[PDB]
Amino acid sequence: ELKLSKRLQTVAEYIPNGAVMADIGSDHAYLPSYAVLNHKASGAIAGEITDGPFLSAKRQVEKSGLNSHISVRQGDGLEVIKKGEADAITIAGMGGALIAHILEAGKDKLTGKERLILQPNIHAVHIREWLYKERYALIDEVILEEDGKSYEVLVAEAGDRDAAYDGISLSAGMLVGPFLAKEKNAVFLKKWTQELQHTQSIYEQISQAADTEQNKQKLKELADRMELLKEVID
Ligand code: NI
Repeated sequence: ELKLSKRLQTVAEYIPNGAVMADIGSDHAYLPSYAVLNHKASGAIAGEITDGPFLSAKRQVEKSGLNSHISVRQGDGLEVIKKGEADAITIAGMGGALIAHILEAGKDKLTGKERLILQPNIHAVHIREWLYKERYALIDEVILEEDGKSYEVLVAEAGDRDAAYDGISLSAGMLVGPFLAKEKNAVFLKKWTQELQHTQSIYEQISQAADTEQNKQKLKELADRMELLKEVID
């Protein structure tokens, strides 16, 4: 039927069976269509913010004759869902900052029991910080690459926020991923090894620059980051 990318395929696998899912900023409503068609989800909501992506999602769902189980809605983030409407929420193809913003702006729509499957393009840390604060528990993480690009997928549900971080510092865990850190797969090492190298270059770059209170502060943070990364790729 519909084919999904490795990235969204990964996301779909965490959808609880018979779950009603809400895909925020749904890409053509493919993921939700795919989930409902494969009976992974019982029903779904596909949220779009702009007119274009909205009409096109509505048309695909209509074209696919999935209007009966899929509701394409227009709105900002979780603005499209009603409290206790969905059992799983997927937010992918966005930056960690946005995802965290979406979650925070619409946490009124959350009961807390909904399973969150978040796929940040970058700065997954913003999501972990938000999750820890709203006490959620990370139940799993995956990091893979597709078409020469690495992508992370975070899965969370109500639970004990510290559990997943047992054995690792919140500081590091939140940045690289507690589960990811334990796994230490090729994609993970490559991503963070490069990040560290990039951090060192800025450190040495700022090092040669002026000796100002500002640059020394900027260096302190780079150092903290470097040591942090060093501890995760040992
Ligand atoms: Ni960020």
